[PDB]
Amino acid sequence: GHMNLTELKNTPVSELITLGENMGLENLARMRKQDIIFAILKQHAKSGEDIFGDGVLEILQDGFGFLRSAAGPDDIYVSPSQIRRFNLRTGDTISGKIRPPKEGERYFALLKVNE
Ligand SMILES: [Cu+2]
Repeated sequence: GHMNLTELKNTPVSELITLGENMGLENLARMRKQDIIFAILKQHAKSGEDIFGDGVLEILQDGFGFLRSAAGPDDIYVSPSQIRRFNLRTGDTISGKIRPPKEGERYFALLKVNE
């Protein structure tokens, strides 16, 4: 539980490269900051550990939502069933356990609200 995507984005890149290289992640030094972060989370998620995220909900016309930073690629996807089961509304500030995209998916996704 100490890795939170919002906190990682606010961490200086030199500390991110150190963490990543310590995890055995090879040459993060050519990557953009956002990509180093993703790389770390994906690798860390393979151990079964919880990882967290947070943002401001916006519900789109199809019924799913994103948690926005209060830039797209790190917006967190929120399914229709989660919005309706937990009564989440546009503009709520949400925190929860997230998961990396699996194959076919493009965005990190909310796993559990309210953690
Ligand atoms: Cu942790």
